[PDB]
Amino acid sequence: HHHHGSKTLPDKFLGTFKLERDENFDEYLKARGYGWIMRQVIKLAGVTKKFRNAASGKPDRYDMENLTTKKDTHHKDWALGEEFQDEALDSTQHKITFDLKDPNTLTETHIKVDDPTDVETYEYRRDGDYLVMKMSWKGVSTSRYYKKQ
Ligand SMILES: CCCCCC/C=C\CCCCCCCCCC(=O)O
Repeated sequence: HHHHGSKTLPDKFLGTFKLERDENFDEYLKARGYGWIMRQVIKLAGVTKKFRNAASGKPDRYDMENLTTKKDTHHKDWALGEEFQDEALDSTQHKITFDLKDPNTLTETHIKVDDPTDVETYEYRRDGDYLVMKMSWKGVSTSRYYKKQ
C-alpha cells in the first residue's frame, strides 16, 4: 500500500514526454562551462523522457528513462526521497534522488561521484499538455518544454 510512509508520484508526471522547445538553454550551458561545439550537440539533440510505475510491480517505486539522439539512461525501481547511484547522460556515475517539493513539483538532484562538490537540482512541473523542466546555474535560468505523448 502507498499511504504508509512513502510518497506517491502524482499521475501528472507519469507517461512519455517529448522535448519540443526551450528558453535560454545556451546561456545556461555556457554558465555550466560548455564550449560552443558541446553546446550545439547538447541543445539540438532529441530528448524523450519516460516516467512509469516500476515494471517490477513494487508499489511507490518508479522507472524513468532519458532517451536521446546518443546516450540513454535507465533508472529502475527508485522511490521518492531515496538516493541511488547510476550512470548519467555524461556517461559517469552520479548519486540521484527524485523527490516531491509539493504535488505540483518533482525534483531530481544529481551529485557527481568523482566530484562530490558538483550538486545540481532539476525541477519538473506540468503546465497543460507540457512537462516543464527548470534549471539554474550561477544565476542563469532555463526552461525546457516536453510535450505529453
Ligand atoms: C547532461 C549533459 C550531457 C553531456 C554529454 C552529452 C554527450 C553527447 C551528446 C548527447 C546530446 C543529448 C543529451 C542532452 C542533454 C539532455 C538533458 C535532459 O533533457 O535531461
